[PDB]
Amino acid sequence: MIQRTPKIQVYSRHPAENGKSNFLNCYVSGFHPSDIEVDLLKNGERIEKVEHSDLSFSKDWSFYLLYYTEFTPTEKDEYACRVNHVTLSQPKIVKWDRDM
Amino acid sequence: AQDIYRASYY
Amino acid sequence: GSHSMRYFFTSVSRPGRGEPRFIAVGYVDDTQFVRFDSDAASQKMEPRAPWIEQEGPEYWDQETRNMKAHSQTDRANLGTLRGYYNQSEDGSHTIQIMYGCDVGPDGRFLRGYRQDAYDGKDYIALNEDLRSWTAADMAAQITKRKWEAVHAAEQRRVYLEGRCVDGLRRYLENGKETLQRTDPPKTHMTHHPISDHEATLRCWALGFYPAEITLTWQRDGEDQTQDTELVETRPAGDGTFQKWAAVVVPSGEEQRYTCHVQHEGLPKPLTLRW
Repeated sequence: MIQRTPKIQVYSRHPAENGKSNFLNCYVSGFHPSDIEVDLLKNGERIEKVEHSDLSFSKDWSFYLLYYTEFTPTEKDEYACRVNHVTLSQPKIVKWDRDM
Repeated sequence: AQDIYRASYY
Repeated sequence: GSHSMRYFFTSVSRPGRGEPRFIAVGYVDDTQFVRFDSDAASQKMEPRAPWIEQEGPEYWDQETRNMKAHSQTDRANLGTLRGYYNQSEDGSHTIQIMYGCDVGPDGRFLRGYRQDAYDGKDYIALNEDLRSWTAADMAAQITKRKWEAVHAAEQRRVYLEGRCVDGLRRYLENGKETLQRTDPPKTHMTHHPISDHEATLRCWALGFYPAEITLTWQRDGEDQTQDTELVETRPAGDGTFQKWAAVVVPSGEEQRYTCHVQHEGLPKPLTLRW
């Protein structure tokens, strides 16, 4: 059995603007197997009302999933995405950038 | 529409 | 132009925690439309598109059958493969099935697919001719020869040429406002200095469908493979997708690089500059 570590992208659904509703996205992909834990963060604290997409995979049989949350971007609050997976000894933290 | 999965045991 | 329908099935065995859990998903082109979760409460195939629920009760209790049967078949297959390589009942293993079909602009038939995988690695697949199969390992050879005995490729063929093209036709014309849509990528550039001598230009293409895309940075119109960075196309969380491409420019030379976006829901390929 071989295992693949997940790709991660942390991004807003629409171009950010302070005081305007956006939605925070963490996109993990290219991972195997499918058991993965994703939390999204406003200043280090776990956000609860985060849904996710339905489990699918690509041609190389590696899975992908998107987790999103309601959020209004400020300029003091900057959000993050934490992920744990069997390939990771420590959970990865990928903070959100306005322009990535 | 999906398949009438029937001849598909390993 | 052409269109697709794909069904992705993943069933992973939960040893100790009762029965295997089993997920399945349906896509038309890059647009999901149905869902089923073994851990779900409804225990019934649910809709995720707006056009698929105009199908009456003829259909939901139909596919729910077609796919609980597939679920138990995947369970027994998990056991069979557990025995096939002398593997231990303690481990958690996965089985995944992709199958579907393609149509042309006229709704013709060009291709059908069915591929199986055991723990991320390919197991058995049915070739483009819908006649023979390929076996990756030597256990997929026993599954293969057994399937040649009962002529399973002919049943996968009667499906792939039959109701897959019928369903794909019907869904293409039923979600006509939603499935033949596009979105000309809304593009915009970005400039971020790092040194007093270099900056980064990020060519942005947002809100586009289908996922197919091509971003290319050029210098004096010479294609640039050198100091670039290219994301994988990301779902924007609303049926449309995002992508960007960055390059590192010597300051004062920003206007020598050009981004070129090649989307097909778009008549002429773009060219952007600072």
